Amino acid sequence: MSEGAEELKAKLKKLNAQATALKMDLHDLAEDLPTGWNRIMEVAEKTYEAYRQLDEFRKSTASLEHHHHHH
Amino acid sequence: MSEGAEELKAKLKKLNAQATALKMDLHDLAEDLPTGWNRIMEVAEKTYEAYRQLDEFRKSTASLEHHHHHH
Repeated sequence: MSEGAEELKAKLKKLNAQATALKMDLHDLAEDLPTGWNRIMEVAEKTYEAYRQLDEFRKSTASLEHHHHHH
Repeated sequence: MSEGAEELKAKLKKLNAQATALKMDLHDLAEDLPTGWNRIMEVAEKTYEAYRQLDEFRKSTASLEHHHHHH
């Protein structure tokens, strides 16, 4: 259980794009109401999960970096 | 088994007002993004359930009101 800085960046980048894409598509889906209403909970879950997993990465990399403070 | 449009109307009324409240709440949350993200799945479920219940009543009331109780 160890990841390098390259793996970290690529992984974070992947997660960032993952969360951002879903978040943007959800914003559009909110306007696509009773059209894509059957898909509401999908993107809602995905956006929540993506950002929760993003946080899961943040909390894990924090302990790794000894990252306990901000800039 | 007897259909009464008035109490059904009150039922629909209560659902309409509820769905309307949930719709604006969801809309607010959608623009209030990277905030309230922890409540995304909750609110989204409400709106979906409300819509699904609106559709439900609409299908149910149509099947019933397409008949006629004599009194």
